[PDB]
Amino acid sequence: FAAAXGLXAPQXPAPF
Repeated sequence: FAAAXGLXAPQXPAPF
């Protein structure tokens, strides 16, 4: 899960 969180996180802006 740690890896999952870390790799996803920088893409949270993609619709904003």
